[PDB]
Amino acid sequence: RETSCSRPRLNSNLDADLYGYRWARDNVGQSGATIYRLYGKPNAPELFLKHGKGSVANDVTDEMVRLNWLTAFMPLPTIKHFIRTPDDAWLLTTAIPGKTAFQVLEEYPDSGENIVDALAVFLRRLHSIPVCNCPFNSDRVFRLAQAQSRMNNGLVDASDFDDERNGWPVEQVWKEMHKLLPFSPDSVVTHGDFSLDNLIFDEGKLIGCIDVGRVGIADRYQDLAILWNCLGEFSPSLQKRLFQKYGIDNPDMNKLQFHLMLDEFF
Ligand SMILES: NC[C@H]1O[C@H](O[C@H]2[C@H](O)[C@@H](O[C@H]3O[C@H](CO)[C@@H](O)[C@H](N)[C@H]3O)[C@H](N)C[C@@H]2N)[C@H](O)[C@@H](O)[C@@H]1O
Ligand SMILES: CC(C)(C)n1[nH+]c(-c2ccc(Cl)cc2)c2c(N)ncnc21
Ligand SMILES: [Cl-]
Ligand code: NA
Repeated sequence: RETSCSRPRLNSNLDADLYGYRWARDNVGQSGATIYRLYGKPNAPELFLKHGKGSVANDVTDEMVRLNWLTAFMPLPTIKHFIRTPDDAWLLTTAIPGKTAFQVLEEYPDSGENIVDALAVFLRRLHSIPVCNCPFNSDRVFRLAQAQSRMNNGLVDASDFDDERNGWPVEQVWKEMHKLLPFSPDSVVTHGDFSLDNLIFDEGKLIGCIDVGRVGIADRYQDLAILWNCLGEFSPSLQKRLFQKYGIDNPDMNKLQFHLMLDEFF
């Protein structure tokens, strides 16, 4: 049953949301989206605008729905507006004020221990979300298939491997990684890119996380591995402290190595 109706309309287009901001172009970002910072507008918060074209549009779309879901549970940027056209995605979010964990670690070297404890506690909060809440699958089976396609499509950044794999052909990382399998299933809600760049401190407090496009159910080491790796630029004591504060007695080196190798593909 269908009735014939009149012509309705929408109330908000992207143009009005952008009035009176200064524009800046930041670096690429997780999956290569163009990133704009919107600032310098009186009585209006700093915003971020992400624009993905083609394949990258899917990544931006993926980030949009995860922002939408996860913000019910954790402090995340707020979606102001999102647009999807056939070859394009635009995602406008409110900025989380402050500096990245990386920035604060460099500016307050003596605060490393407090920074790691905060990071560990925040990660525990994230991991405590019961998986029954989460509609996203990011498990190793799913990620391995993503990794395979990126390799096969010629997309892996072989110049950006960790030092222990510096100069390895992508195919060698792929083969060697498969020797660490299988290992015991573990499932928690994960961030997916839990680096020092993606946690935001303001006035000495960890107040939020960003770049949530890889969020979903996966092994907790997906997040522990990536952060552990980042802390490796700073000190082995901070690396160790992460696991200690988190509450793990004997870091599973197999799972650790696997998730570090897996992230080489992304
Ligand atoms: N390609 C896009 C991705 O590029 C980076 O990810 C890469 C890491 O940076 C690499 O590691 C290097 O940088 C770390 C700090 O990030 C250092 O601790 C480490 N010792 C360094 O070797 C790691 N080998 C691969 C991983 N794909 C971004 O983080 C990620 O968001 C983005 O999507
Ligand atoms: C990339 C994106 C849009 C997720 N992004 N990036 C940043 C960011 C903040 C500080 C620095 Cl120094 C660099 C980036 C950021 C933010 N604060 N709030 C929300 N999204 C942010
Ligand atoms: Cl793009
Ligand atoms: Na929230």
